[PDB]
Amino acid sequence: GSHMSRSVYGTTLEAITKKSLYDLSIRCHRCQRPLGPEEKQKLVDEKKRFHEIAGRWTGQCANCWQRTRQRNETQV
Ligand SMILES: [Zn+2]
Repeated sequence: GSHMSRSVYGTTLEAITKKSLYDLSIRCHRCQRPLGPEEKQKLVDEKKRFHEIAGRWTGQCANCWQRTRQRNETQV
């Protein structure tokens, strides 16, 4: 609803958003597509924050991000 750009942790989502990471449809802010399981996990895994705008959550999907790591071999 009337919310603003806020970045919080997964454990904070569990309480505020009141649904677990796995269920909660968070989009990649670069793709506008939802995050898969590991992609949601990567943010909590690598200790990133999820970004809310107007009560809509967004993050970054590993689809782009995993491959954004240069020290990942040319296979995937
Ligand atoms: Zn993406």
